[PDB]
Amino acid sequence: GRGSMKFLFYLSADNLEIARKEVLVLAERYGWVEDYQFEERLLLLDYAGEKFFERLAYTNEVTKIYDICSVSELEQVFSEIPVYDRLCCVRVKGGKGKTALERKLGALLWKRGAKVSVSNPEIVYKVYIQDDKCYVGLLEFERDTRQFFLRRPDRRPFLMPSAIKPKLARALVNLTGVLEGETLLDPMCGTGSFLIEAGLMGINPIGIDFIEKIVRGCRVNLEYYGIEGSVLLGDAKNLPLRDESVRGIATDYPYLRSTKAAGTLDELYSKTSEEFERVLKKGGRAAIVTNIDVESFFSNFEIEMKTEERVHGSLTRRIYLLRRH
Ligand SMILES: Nc1ncnc2c1ncn2[C@@H]1O[C@H](C[C@@H](N)CC[C@H](N)C(=O)O)[C@@H](O)[C@H]1O
Repeated sequence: GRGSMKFLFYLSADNLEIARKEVLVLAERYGWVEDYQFEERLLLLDYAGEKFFERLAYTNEVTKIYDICSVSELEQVFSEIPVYDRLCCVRVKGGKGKTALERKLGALLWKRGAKVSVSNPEIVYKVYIQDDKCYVGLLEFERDTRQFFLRRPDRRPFLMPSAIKPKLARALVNLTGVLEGETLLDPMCGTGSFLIEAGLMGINPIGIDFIEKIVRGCRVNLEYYGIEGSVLLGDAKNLPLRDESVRGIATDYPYLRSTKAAGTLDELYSKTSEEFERVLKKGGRAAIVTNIDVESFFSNFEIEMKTEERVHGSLTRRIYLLRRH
């Protein structure tokens, strides 16, 4: 019969629209989504196929669900939950009494002959408590948040102001749904934030930049991370690429620094819109970052998602996921 398994995704509060979309794009590329449901920081997925979890940037934790029950029904599910000869512990998230209930459910498991220690568990039982509903399962993935810190743009040999941060850079590459061995293009690559995240996930990156010094510097950064890719001198308005040659596009557009510069970027948006549609494979995606509303320039695409990230009172990033019809 049914081959899907229930998985819980505990999402980063940073941006729930990016967080939900990321999971859904990758699940649809790696496997088959039977159903999905979202409630605040929780995303429940009935899914089959290849696990894509280690690529996630806006998901904090992924748990394989055994059962969903009430806060009063936790002792019944823990009496039937499968036991393994490997070291385990219980970890509760949300509500109050976390520490006491972990010790309580851990004791119940210890009575059934389970090896339980908090320090170095091999297996972690997770309890997500929300609206008097308990999501019980086994931890599959926990995002190492330090990874993104250690790759911050200021830690790379080549530095430029306002470079996209690795967590957002990885999530945007992920939103294109590009796979290992496929090509991700950043046509205004700069320091290479997007190319680095793509490269590290085994995607073949290609960057284009119209400043030679920046092309050189981006190449240095890719070399620094041991990434094999191509950084070319060129203009995003006139891509040195064939029609339908790339699976995905992830880019940060230039930002208008002043309202006195309104309209200066019109040809850039119109021409890159045309160029992106041309080079993207059929059903291909472009994850783009702007500081202005540009929906109208991309009317030739499907606008799958549009979100905002208010950084400060002067800058609101518009994040779009565009798909070729
Ligand atoms: N038309 C273009 N073709 C290729 N590279 C470009 C073009 N316009 C800008 N760039 C490059 O894009 C990079 C910066 C952009 N990714 C935008 C970053 C940031 N949002 C900013 O406004 O500065 C720089 O390295 C530029 O050289």
